[PDB]
Amino acid sequence: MFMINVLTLIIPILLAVAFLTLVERKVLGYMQFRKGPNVVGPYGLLQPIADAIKLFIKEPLRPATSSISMFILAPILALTLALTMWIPLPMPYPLINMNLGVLFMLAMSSLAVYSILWSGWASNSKYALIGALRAVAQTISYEVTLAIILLSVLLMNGSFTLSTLIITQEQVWLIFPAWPLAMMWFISTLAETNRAPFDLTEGESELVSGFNVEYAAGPFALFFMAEYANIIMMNIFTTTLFLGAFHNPYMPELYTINFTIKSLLLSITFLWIRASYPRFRYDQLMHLLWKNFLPLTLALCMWHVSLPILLSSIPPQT
Amino acid sequence: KVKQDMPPVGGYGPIDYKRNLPRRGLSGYSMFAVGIGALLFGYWSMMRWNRERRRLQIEDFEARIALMP
Ligand SMILES: CCCCCCCCCCCCCCCCCC(=O)OC[C@H](COP(=O)(O)OCCN)OC(=O)CCCCCCCCCCCCCCCCC
Repeated sequence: MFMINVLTLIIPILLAVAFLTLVERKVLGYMQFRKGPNVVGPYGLLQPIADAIKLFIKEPLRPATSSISMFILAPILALTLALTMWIPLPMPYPLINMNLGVLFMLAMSSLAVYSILWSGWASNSKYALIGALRAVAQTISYEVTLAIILLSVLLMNGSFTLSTLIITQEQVWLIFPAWPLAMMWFISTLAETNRAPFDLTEGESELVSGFNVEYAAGPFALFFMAEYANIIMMNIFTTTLFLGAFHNPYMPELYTINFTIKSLLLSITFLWIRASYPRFRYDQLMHLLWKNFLPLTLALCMWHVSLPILLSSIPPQT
Repeated sequence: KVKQDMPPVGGYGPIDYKRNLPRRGLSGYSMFAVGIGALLFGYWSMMRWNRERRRLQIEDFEARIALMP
């Protein structure tokens, strides 16, 4: 019964990754004024299976790793984190209801970078090293800021439960009480994934994803997996945190529907932002975070420490 | 015969080269006015709902404390 629950959670996020990649290719296609894949199956529904079994079957391809340990560690870690992140996300019901919750997601999201340190470490290519160190740097710098945001927007919940969030949302979406901090936290969600503008790239550039996206073949179908699945997550955790629907018990699938729709549309907006804008150069990015985001986050935060005591509504910890 | 070279009756009508990038009028500071306004709504409503939730809190603790003996 319980392993049934686990399987029903984790298999559909993988299928969700495949057909997500489909929707990505299409939305970018028409956004670019051209039809996406039609010629694999009808309408493009066989495209993932192509990508899937082929991209699995192309042979391992290079080089001496120098560490047999890490090379087969990092993918397992990246997946395992990407799969367990989905546990607390509320849904009508969490599948594990944790008192703390959201800071558990915050915590594992903080662990997610060892796959980049180790992945980029075992290349034996001294350039992919440097690239990896840098990607760790930007991911980590946006692990600073984001944490403070959750530590603010949550302060209108009154507890970490991640369930009571759906209780706060009943009257008004949390986007209204703070829009700006929600804006900064959206862009923050673009950060770690390194969607455009924040992505690094091919041609001439730091090429972190040059060997990172190149190397490890099938295990690149893994890093591929954890990256897209992690995307769908951060979209969902946005949908839960900064907005949400009314939960009518006796009919949970109603809230499940509405939740699903808004989340999917949000991810759609990721893929079309990536279409939309150019990339920042690296330093302008890092100290764009240090220049402006983090100070204004501090301001809004202290204003949310002082605010609820002003208006005399401070939230009811259960 | 006559000659089949192209040019028609003159001018092909007018053509517009010059740049055009107009029309955004919603922006004075008043954009701030509507956003900040939205905040001013959010804190109102959310204030109310947190008060209500406190009321419920006391009521629940009353359930427990009436149970205790
Ligand atoms: C060479 C490397 C070998 C290892 C490789 C490992 C790969 C995967 C690493 C990443 C995964 C880390 C997972 C950590 C899980 C932490 C769980 C946790 O903190 O849950 C919080 C929850 C709090 O419960 P609460 O809501 O307060 O109460 C319930 C109602 N009273 O708590 C509970 O409900 C209680 C749960 C207790 C269960 C025991 C937890 C044991 C954790 C062992 C971790 C081992 C791996 C360490 C990480 C390695 C990282 C490289």
